[PDB]
Amino acid sequence: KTACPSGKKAREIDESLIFYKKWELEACVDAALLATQMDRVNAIPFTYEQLDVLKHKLDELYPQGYPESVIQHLGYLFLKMSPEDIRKWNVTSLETLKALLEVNKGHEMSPQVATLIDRFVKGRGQLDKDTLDTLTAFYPGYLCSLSPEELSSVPPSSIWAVRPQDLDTCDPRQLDVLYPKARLAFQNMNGSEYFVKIQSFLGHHHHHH
Repeated sequence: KTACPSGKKAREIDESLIFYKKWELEACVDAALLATQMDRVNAIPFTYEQLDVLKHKLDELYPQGYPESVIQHLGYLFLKMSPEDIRKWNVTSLETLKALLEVNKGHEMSPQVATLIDRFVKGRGQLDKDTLDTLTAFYPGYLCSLSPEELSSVPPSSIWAVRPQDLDTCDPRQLDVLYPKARLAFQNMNGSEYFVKIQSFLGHHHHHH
């Protein structure tokens, strides 16, 4: 079937659409309307197949990848994305990253979230302070999951996002990379605070009994 029943053409994304059959959603809901009103989808308890119809509509409308104007409102529909879907995204806002990471809370990192994080950080050109705040907030061992080579390109400003417990899983090679960056970043600290906060970057426990 390829024709919307009379009077069923959707002019809004609203609760009435939950009663539509799958083919009715396909024939009656325009993809541009859906994309424009993604901020209303997650409050509407569509079934899995209904949401699959909507996701396919977005895929059809955006073969080159959803725009961030839609991504920022995907919500739990993020869990229906494939890694390939996410590789096309250009995500620049940290509010979008926080919104997407919130719906994955309580679970291990999936390939989808890994792709999302990797593409976001590469798009910013570096791991900046606020991004590291967010990533650590959702994944405490993110910083020390990076190799020394990866850590070497982290700007010292981002050290201000590094909390002492974040360094527990780091080894002396990673800490050899991070400690000089921390020396530079804490230039403007008061002496007492500097002495306290610098210690975790030395990882003394790795070197004595």
